[PDB]
Amino acid sequence: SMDVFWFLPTHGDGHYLGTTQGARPVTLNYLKQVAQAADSLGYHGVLIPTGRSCEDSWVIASALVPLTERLRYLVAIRPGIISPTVSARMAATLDRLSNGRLLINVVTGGDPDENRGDGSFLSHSERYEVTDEFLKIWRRVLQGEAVDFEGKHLKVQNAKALYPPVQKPYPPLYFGGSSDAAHDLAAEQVDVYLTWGEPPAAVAEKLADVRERAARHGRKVKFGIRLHVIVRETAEEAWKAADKLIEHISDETIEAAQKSFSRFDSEGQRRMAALHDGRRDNLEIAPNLWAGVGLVRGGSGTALVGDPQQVAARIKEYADLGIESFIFSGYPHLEEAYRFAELVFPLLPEPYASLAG
Amino acid sequence: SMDVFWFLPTHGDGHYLGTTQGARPVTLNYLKQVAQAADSLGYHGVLIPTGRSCEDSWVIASALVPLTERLRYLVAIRPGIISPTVSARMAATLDRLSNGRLLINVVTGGDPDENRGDGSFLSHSERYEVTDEFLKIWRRVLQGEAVDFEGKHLKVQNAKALYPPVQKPYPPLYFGGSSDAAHDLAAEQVDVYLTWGEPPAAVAEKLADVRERAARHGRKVKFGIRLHVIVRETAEEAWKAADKLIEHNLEIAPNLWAGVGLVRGGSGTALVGDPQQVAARIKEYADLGIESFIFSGYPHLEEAYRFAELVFPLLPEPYASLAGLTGPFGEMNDVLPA
Amino acid sequence: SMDVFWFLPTHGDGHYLGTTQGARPVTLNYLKQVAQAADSLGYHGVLIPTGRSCEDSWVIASALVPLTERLRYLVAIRPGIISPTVSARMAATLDRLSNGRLLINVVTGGDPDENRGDGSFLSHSERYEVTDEFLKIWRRVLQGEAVDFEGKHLKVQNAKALYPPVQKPYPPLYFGGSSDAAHDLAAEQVDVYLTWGEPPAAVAEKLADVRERAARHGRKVKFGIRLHVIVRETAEEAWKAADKLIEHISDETIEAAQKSFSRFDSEGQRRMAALHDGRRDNLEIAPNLWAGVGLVRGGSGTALVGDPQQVAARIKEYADLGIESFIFSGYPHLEEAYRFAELVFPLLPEPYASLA
Amino acid sequence: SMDVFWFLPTHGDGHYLGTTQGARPVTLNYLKQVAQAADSLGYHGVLIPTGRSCEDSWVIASALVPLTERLRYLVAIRPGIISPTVSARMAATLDRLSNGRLLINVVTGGDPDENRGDGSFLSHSERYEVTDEFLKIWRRVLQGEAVDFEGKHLKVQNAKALYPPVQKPYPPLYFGGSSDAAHDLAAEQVDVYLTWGEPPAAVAEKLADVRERAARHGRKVKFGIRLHVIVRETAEEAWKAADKLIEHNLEIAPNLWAGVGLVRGGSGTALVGDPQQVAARIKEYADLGIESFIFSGYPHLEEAYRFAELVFPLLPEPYASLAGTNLTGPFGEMIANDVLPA
Ligand SMILES: Cc1cc2nc3c(=O)[nH]c(=O)nc-3n(C[C@H](O)[C@H](O)[C@H](O)COP(=O)(O)O)c2cc1C
Ligand SMILES: Cc1cc2nc3c(=O)[nH]c(=O)nc-3n(C[C@H](O)[C@H](O)[C@H](O)COP(=O)(O)O)c2cc1C
Ligand SMILES: Cc1cc2nc3c(=O)[nH]c(=O)nc-3n(C[C@H](O)[C@H](O)[C@H](O)COP(=O)(O)O)c2cc1C
Repeated sequence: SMDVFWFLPTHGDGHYLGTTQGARPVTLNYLKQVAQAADSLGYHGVLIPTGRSCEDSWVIASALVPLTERLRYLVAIRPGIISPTVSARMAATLDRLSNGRLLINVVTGGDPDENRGDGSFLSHSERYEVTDEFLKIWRRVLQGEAVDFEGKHLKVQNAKALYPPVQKPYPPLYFGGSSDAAHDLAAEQVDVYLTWGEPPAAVAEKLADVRERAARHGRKVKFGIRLHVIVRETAEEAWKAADKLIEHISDETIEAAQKSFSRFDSEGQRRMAALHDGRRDNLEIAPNLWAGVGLVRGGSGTALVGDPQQVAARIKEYADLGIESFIFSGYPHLEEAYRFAELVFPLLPEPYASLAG
Repeated sequence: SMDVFWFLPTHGDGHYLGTTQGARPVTLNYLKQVAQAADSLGYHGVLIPTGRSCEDSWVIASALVPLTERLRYLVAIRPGIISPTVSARMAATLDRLSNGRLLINVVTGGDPDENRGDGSFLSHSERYEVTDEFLKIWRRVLQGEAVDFEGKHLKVQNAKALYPPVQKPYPPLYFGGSSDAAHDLAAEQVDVYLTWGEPPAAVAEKLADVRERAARHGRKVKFGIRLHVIVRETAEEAWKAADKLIEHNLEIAPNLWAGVGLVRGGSGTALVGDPQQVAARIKEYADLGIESFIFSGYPHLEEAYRFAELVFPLLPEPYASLAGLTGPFGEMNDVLPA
Repeated sequence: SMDVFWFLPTHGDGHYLGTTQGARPVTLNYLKQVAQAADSLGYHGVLIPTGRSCEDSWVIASALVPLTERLRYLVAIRPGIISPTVSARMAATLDRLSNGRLLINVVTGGDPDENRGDGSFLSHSERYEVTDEFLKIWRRVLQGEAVDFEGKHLKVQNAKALYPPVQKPYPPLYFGGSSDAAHDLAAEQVDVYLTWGEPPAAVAEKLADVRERAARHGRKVKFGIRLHVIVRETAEEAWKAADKLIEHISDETIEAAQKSFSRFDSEGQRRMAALHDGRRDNLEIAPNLWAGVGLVRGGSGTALVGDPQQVAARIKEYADLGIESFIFSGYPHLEEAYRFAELVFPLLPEPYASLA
Repeated sequence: SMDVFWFLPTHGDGHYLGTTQGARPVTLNYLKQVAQAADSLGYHGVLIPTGRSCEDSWVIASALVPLTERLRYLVAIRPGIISPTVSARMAATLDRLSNGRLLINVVTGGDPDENRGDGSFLSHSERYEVTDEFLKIWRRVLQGEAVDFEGKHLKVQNAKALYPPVQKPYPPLYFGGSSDAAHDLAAEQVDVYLTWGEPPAAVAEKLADVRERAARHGRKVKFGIRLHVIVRETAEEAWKAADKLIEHNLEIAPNLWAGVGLVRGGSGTALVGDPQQVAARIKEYADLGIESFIFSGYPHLEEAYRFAELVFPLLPEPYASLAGTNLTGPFGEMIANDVLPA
C-alpha cells in the first residue's frame, strides 16, 4: 500500500529559491492548474500548508474541491486560534461538499512570534495541552455527540455539529512533530504520523518511538514522510538542477532565514536545520538526499535528487520502514508534478504503476 | 444607488415552512444552482447565514467563488470563536481569489446555548467588547500594519496579514444589531448597518439613531434591510401563496406580512403583493436612506428568478436594464416571436 | 426499465407561448442552469433539438459536458448536410470527452424551405436514402473499419475514425418519424424509436408497425415517447396552468403557424398538427392529454396535464405498450424540471423513486 | 498591434518527436490544462488543428469555452464536408456562448486521401472553388441576409442564420495557403492571411503578393505567421533541447531550425535561442506587417509557461505587462514565515 501526495504552493512558487527572479504568482488560476494536474495525473491528494506565510488553507481547499473529481485535500487545522466546535463544522461541511475527500493535518505551530501575532501566548508544553483537549472535542462532536468538556484550556457545553461528515468516524487525522509531547499526542489520537525528510536512520528511530507509544495505548498508527524531489532522466541533470535551484541565494539571505529559524520553538524544525546550518559545500547529507532546499525555505528542507531509478530506490527504503504516505513537491510545482508522475510513477507500486497511460 | 441581494439557504430550503413536505436538501449542487442563478440574473450578491443550523459559511462561499463571475458573497465572521489575525487572513485569501467580491457581515451571536457550545462564555456587554477589539485588530492588519494590541479580551503582538486584499482598505463591513452597544459599534467601525423588515416608521427611527451617532464620529454609514418576498403577477396570487406557505392577523403593515416570523427562518417579515406594490414598498424604504436590500423566497432558486423578472424592471438602474445577445426571443421554425 | 429525459430549450424559453411576454433569453448561463439541474435531479439525459430555429446542438452539448457528471446528452445529427465521416469523428470526440454520455438523435428534416436553405434539394424518399447510406457509413467507421462505400447519394473511400468511441459499438441511435420510409429506417438501423405524444391507441399501432418491420430484419428496437408535462399538486391547478400558458396566443399567429406546417413535408408533423386543426375549444384529446402546445409549437404538441397520480398513470399506460424512454418538458424549463422531479419521480419505478 | 497565440495539441503531445517515449495522451483534462494555461498567462488565443489525426476541433473548443474567460479559439472550418448554412450557425452559436471569442481558420485540405475519406473527390482548383462559394454564403448569412446562391459547386435557397453573432460582421477569417488560387481567395474574402515559418525573405515576398491582389480589390488584409519555438534562458540549453527533441545541417536561417519538419508535427520550422534572440526574430517578422503569431512547443503545457515567462516581457504591449493579475504581495516562495523574497 502507498499513497503519493503532491503540494499546493500557497507560500509562492518559482524556478529559484530566495530570489524573486523567475517567480510565479499564486492566483486562483494557477492553484487550479496544480490541483487539476494532480487530479488528472492520479495523485492521491495534495497537502495544503498553513501559517502566516500562506494563504488560508481552508479557503484554498474549499475553492478547489468543486474543480476536482478524485483528488483529496490534506488541510491543516491549528488548535488554539479557533473554536474546536467551529473547526469541526468546517471539517464536516468541506468533507460533505467533497464527498469524503477531506484529510486533516493537525498543526501546533512552532513559531512563537507568529503565535503571538495570532493571540496565543503559550509555551511548547501548553500548546500540546490545548491540542490534546482540542482533538478530544473535535473527534467527539463529529461523531454526533453533544459534548460537555471542561479542561485546563478548552471548555464547551452542549457542543454539537449538526451535519455529520462523510468519512467515519471523522476525516483522517494526519500529524507531524518530533518532540515528546508530539509523539505522545500522535500515539494517542491521530491516525497517521508525518515526519520530514530526515535520513532513513533518523526516521526509523522516530517511527519506532511512535510505534512503541501507540502500542502502549492499544493503537496502531500509519506513517508518512514529507519530501521535496528534483528528479530528471539522468543523475547529472538532476544535480545540475539542484545547483541551479539555489544559484541566486546570497549569503545574507541564508543568514536572515537561519536567524529566524533559531527563534522557532519547534523540535521538528530544529532537526531539519541541524542538517544544513548554512553550509553550501557537501549538501548531499545521504545517498540521493540533498539538503539545499532548507537553506531558505521553512518546514521541509531536503529533496531526493537523482534519476528515476535512484529516486524510486530511496522510496523503497522509507517504505520498508513502514512509511505508506509520501508527500512530494518540486519547483515549479506544476511542471514537476508532471515530471515525477511520468518518471517515477511507473516505478512505484499499484495503482501508480498503471496510471502512466 | 441600490444593491439588491439574494440569500443562500445554507440552513435548508423547501416549498413550505414548518413541515418537511416538499423540503429541498442543501447540497453542493443546489447551492451552485442558487448562486449561479443570482450571478447570471444580475443580483449584487448573496447573504450567507451562519450558526449551528447552517453549513460553514466560509467553506460554501469559497467553493462558489470560482463558479461565479460577478456575484458578491456576504460572509459572516464571528468574534470570540476565532483569532482576529487568522480571520483577516481568511478574508484576504477569499477576497483575492474572488477579485474583490467578498463582503463581511459582523455577527456577535445572540444564542447563549450555541455560544457555550462553541466555548464562549461571555455576557451581552462582553460580547460587543470582543467585537470592538476584534474589528480594530482585523481592520488594521488588513491595511498592512504590524499590529500590537492588548485589550480587555484580545491581545496580539506582531500581528501581520502578509497578503493584501483586493478591496481597499478592507472588504466592506456589514453589521446588524438593535441594542445601544450595537448602534455605537455600527456608527464607529462598520460600513453598512443592517436592519430587519420593520414597518417604515420603525426603520426610520433606528436609522436616525445610527445616523446621529455616526456624525459624532465624523463618519457616515450606509443602510440595508433584510426582507422575505412573495411577489406574483397579481395581488391575489401573492396572498394565496403566502397562505399556502404556512398552511401546515399577520399583515402588520401595507403589504408587509409577518407570517415568515412564525418559525425560525431567514427573517420575520415579508413583502407580499404584485410587482407594483412590492416596488412601492421598496421605494419607501429607499427614501429613508436604505441602499442595500437582502431578499429571499421559498424556494430560493425559483423565487430568485421570480423577483428578478417581475421587480427588476421597476427598480432603478442597473436593475432596470438587466431585464432582457439578440435574435429570437422565446420559443420560435421560421416565424419569430413578436 | 425506464429512462426519463428532460429538454434543453434551445429555441427559447418563457412562461407563455406565442408572445414575448414573460420570455427568457437562452444564454450559456441559463443552459448551464437547466443542464446542471437535470444532472443533479437525476434525469437520465436531455434532448437537444436541432434546426434553423435552434442554436447548434453540437456546440451546446459539448459546452455543457464538462459542467455535468452523470447527465447524458441526446444530440441530433442531420444526414445530407454534413459528411458521414466527419459526423462520426464529432460523435467519437464528444462521447470520449463525456466518458460515454452521448446519445444520437437521427434527424432527416421535414421542412423543405429549411432544407433548401441548407443546400439540400431532395424529395422525401430521397432524404431517407441519404440517411440510409449515411448511417451505414457512420456506424461502420465508428467500429474501426476503413470504409469504402459508393451509393446513390454518398461515396467514401478509406473513411477512418482514428479515435474509437467509448460506448460500443457506437453511441445509441435514437430516431423519430412517422412516414413509411421512417419506419423502415428505424426498423433497420436505429436502437430506439421515438414518437410524439399521441393518444395510447394511436401510439400502440405505431409501435406494432415498427416491431413488425424490425422482426423482418431480425432486429428488436426499443421505444420512447416525447411529451410536454404540466403537473401540479392538484388537478385543478394543473388545468389552470395549462389554460394560462396559451392566454396570449393570437388567432393570426395560429393560422400563420399552421400555414407553415401545411408546407411541412413530414408525416410526424402532419399527424401532430391534425390533432387540433387550430380549433381552440375542447383541447383535451384524451384523459389528461392536452394538445394546447401544438397551437404554435412544432414537434411535440401534447402534454400530460393533471395531479401527480394522473400524470404517473398516463406514464404507466405508455410503458405498458413497450415505451421505455420518456422525454418531458415544461415552461419554463428550469422550474418545471424541479417540479416534475419532485412530484412525479417518487411515483415512478426505480431509480427515480429513491432519488428524492 | 500584436496577437500571440498558443497551440492545442489535439493530434497528440509529448516530449519527443517520432517515438512514443515521453508521450502524453490527449484527454479532456489535459486539453483543459493547456487551454486554461494560455487563458491565465494572457495569450490572445489558441489555434486548434483539424484533420483525421485530430479530435474534432468544434467539440473541443466548445467544451473549453465555459472553462476560460478571455482566451480566444481559432477553430478550423473545412468547406466541402459541411453545409455552409450549418457551419455559420455553428460559428454563431460558439461566438455567442463565448461572447465574441471565436476565430475561424479556413482550411481547404491538401491531402487527397483524407479528402476522399470524407467524401470529397475534388481537384486542387476545384477545392478552392468550393471554398470561394462557401465563404461567400458563410459571410452573407451571418450578416442577417436571406441568401440565394447557385454556383458551380454549392447551391442554397433562402439560407438564413436566425441567431446573429457577437462579432460584426462575422468572426474574423484566418486563412493559409501558398498556391495562386489561395492568394487570390485570401486577398478577396479573408481577414488574416497565415503562412508557415519560412525565412524572413520568403515571407516578405509572399505577403507582398497577397497585398497587391488585395489592393486591386480595394481591401487590406492583416498577416500572421505560424512557428514552433524552443526558447530557454541560454542559447546553449536551447540547442541542447532541440537536439534532444529528435534523438529518436538543419539551421536554415538565423535562429530558424527545421527539425520539426522531419515528422508530421504542427509546422516545420522553429525559433531556437535565448530570449533576446527569439524576440529579435519576432521583431523581424513584425516589421514586415505580421501582427498575429501562433507559437507552440513540446510539451505544450510546460512550454506555454516557458515562452510566456521568458518572451512576453520582451514583446510589445499588452504582453510586456502581462508577466507581472491584480494581486500583490509575496512574489515567490516566502523565506521562513516573515521574510519577503529578495
Ligand atoms: C508534514 C508536516 C507538515 C507540516 N505543516 C505545517 C504547516 O502547514 N504549518 C505549520 O505551521 N507547521 C507545520 N508543520 C510543523 C508542525 O505541525 C509543528 O508546527 C511543529 O513541528 C512543532 O512541533 P514540535 O515542536 O513537536 O516538533 C508540519 C510538520 C510536518 C511534519
Ligand atoms: C422525438 C422526436 C424528435 C425530433 N426532433 C427533431 C429535430 O430536432 N429537428 C427536426 O427537424 N426534426 C425532428 N423530428 C422530426 C423527424 O425526425 C423528421 O426530421 C421529420 O419530421 C420527417 O420525418 P417523417 O416524414 O417520417 O415524420 C423529431 C421527431 C421526434 C419523434
Ligand atoms: C497556419 C496554418 C494552419 C493550417 N492548419 C491546417 C489544419 O489544421 N489542417 C489542414 O488540413 N491544413 C492546414 N493548413 C494547410 C492549408 O489549410 C491548406 O490545406 C494547404 O496550405 C494546402 O493549400 P495550398 O496548395 O494553397 O498550399 C494550415 C496552413 C496554415 C498556414
